[PDB]
Amino acid sequence: SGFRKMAFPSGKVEGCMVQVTCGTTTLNGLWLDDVVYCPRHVICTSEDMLNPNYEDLLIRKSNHNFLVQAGNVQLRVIGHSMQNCVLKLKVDTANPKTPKYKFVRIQPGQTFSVLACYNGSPSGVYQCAMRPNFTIKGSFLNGSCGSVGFNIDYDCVSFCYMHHMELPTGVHAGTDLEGNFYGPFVDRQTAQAAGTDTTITVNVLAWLYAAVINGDRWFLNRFTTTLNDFNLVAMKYNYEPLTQDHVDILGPLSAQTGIAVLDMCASLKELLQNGMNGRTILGSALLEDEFTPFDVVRQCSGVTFQ
Amino acid sequence: SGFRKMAFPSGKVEGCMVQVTCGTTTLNGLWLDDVVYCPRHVICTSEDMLNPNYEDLLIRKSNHNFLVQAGNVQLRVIGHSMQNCVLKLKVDTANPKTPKYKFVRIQPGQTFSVLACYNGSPSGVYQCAMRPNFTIKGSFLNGSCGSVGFNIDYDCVSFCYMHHMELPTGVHAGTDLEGNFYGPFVDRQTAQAAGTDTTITVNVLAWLYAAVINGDRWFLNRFTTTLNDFNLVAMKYNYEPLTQDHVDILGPLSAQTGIAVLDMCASLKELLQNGMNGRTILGSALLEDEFTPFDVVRQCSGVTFQ
Ligand SMILES: [Zn+2]
Ligand SMILES: [Zn+2]
Repeated sequence: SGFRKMAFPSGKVEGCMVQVTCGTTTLNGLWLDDVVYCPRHVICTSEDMLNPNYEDLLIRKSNHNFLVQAGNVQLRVIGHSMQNCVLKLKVDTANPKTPKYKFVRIQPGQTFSVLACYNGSPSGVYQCAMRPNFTIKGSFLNGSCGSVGFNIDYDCVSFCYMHHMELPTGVHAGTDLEGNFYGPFVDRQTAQAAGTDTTITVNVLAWLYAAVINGDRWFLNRFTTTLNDFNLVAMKYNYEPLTQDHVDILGPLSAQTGIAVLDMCASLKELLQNGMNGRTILGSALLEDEFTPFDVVRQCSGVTFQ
Repeated sequence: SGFRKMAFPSGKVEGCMVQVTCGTTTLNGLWLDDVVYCPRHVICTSEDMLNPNYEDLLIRKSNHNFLVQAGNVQLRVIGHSMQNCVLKLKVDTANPKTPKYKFVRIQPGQTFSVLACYNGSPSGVYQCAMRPNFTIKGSFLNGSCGSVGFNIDYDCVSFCYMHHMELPTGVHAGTDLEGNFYGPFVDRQTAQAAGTDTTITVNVLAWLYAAVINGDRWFLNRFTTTLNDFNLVAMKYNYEPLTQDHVDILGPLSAQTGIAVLDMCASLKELLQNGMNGRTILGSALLEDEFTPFDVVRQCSGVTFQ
């Protein structure tokens, strides 16, 4: 038993991280097959980032202006092309460590693991959620750009995020692996603001089920409620509204614990109005929303990967 | 910027995990060179665990009673020997993926990463501290035994923990890689109790420095204090007492932020007496103690590994 903020094992992804340099800028890229993916702002200087014209900037770069290093090995760049906000560098050698992989664009509220890298070298791994305003609350220093977020489904790695920038508010923004930003952000150093960061209600509920599985039941209450009455309270507290799809997602957890989704909703409601009162749930004094219903099931049943 | 509970990349350790079976019991082992390390209670049944006589039980087992599987590959057991609470299985084949490694016995308050495995297969990775009562608050299901905890120092993997059991209180206990338990626990299914779980004061202080680095300064106060007066308050709240060694550890963080260790201590004191008052520090409403001063430095400067 017990419950921990768990990340996916990162071995499959460590073998895909390379160091990409263009001019005097160095960041991380992702080496899959004979293509290296990296943030297109690798071709910018600190001054260019204020108002970059990436098309004009890229015209003055040739295949030999890009240095790709796989550890202490040199990859030869034989072709380049810009797709949205990523560069695609075609190299001469296919990565012998390419795993079964796919690209996916995730929805807000989904979770993934981030492998934070510097100079193509892994530094650490952590789990996070995509916030409803399409930012992530990460841990990134200079040179981490091109670090990637991923999920694992048995033997297949689903890449879903590449880090591109830190906003002036200290939160983080990036793209899918096709180069389309999550949210309305652009790869320019300018005052950009994110919308309201709401709590992911369906994830809070999954976590409350995990607490019950692990023996934290004090918050369970004798009331019940309806979807409408609950959503009207939730919205007052900047919680995402719950839909019937979210009720379907929580079905298996409802069956294991014997607690109806709507009964759990009525417990959460009382918590939103009356606070924790100094108590904790699974060692937390705040309501956690970085576990999805799938994550809870995965951890409480012991899924593995190869 | 930002701050996250970060684990070490686990690629180097995923390649060392094997599945060990003896009779009708299956758990994880660690395959390094031509030796497999695993919990000795692999040779027990559910009934044996009540009052095992491991010497007598091991006499009735031969080298061919042990099944070692490296993925879908069979390792031949050519020698076995019990060292404290681990079995050492000498196999015919050396692991081609053995990294530079060492064994270390950590002290309470140190942190490490756990690679949770089931049937020799990685499931996830998380960071935790060794509590002052030599337990860990982990996430382990049946079959996770033999999962390992580790640190990474550039290219060398320091193995420091192997999971052996869950206590009736839901916390977890295990050994170093020589087979000596942390704490006074034994590998028997009996009412075993841990002592008082105190907070790791030196780690709380490191985390408060991290908060200041990242722009959370509200808790900073105008008071100061002495080591003695602070320790007398700490002990009332079941905090570990601070020593001059802990002050030396925090020296570099004190220099970066311009805040004397003792001034930070006086802030913490006020927090212990007057509570958070509903505020948060680095997104937490509780005082975190699972970052060591080294971890904070590592994350706030961007150390990497190969
Ligand atoms: Zn950047
Ligand atoms: Zn066991």
